[PDB]
Amino acid sequence: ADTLLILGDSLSAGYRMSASAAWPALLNDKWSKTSVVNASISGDTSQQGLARLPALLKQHQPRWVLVELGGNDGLRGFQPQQTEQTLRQILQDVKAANAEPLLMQIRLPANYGRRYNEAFSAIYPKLAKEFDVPLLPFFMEEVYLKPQWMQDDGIHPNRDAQPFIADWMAKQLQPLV
Repeated sequence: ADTLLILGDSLSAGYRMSASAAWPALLNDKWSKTSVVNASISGDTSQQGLARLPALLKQHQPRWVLVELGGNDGLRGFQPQQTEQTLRQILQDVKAANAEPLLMQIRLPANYGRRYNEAFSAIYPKLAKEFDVPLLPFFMEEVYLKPQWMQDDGIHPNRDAQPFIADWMAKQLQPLV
């Protein structure tokens, strides 16, 4: 069975819930076929993800790698420039491992910076075009439209939202896998 590696942060690992309750675990159940490995850690910056990548690649030898990182950057100490570079290497390492990189668009809260958001957001379309890889939409956009699927912090999706996200991701990944 082929393997889809998910390299992400709390949006994929789940925030304040077990990984078994997070959408990647639900997606794996929907798929006695494609194997989904959730290598996501709440709080991980794009750099912390890149540091774990080497071992993950040579350990799971995945055909596809879903990169969902960057959202934490801007809280720890990096700029769009650094974030862009970090993600750039991740894509390179994935390609070098004969795996297909799948980049997910990330967006920050309206209250994070006037033009800072535009600079951060632009990073994804640029890299996607630079490496010519699929650029998935930010799944949280649909979740924000449903308050009942959001946690008190208005940032992370709750338990009730995971099934919807798993189905949404299945639909987006279907053509890619």
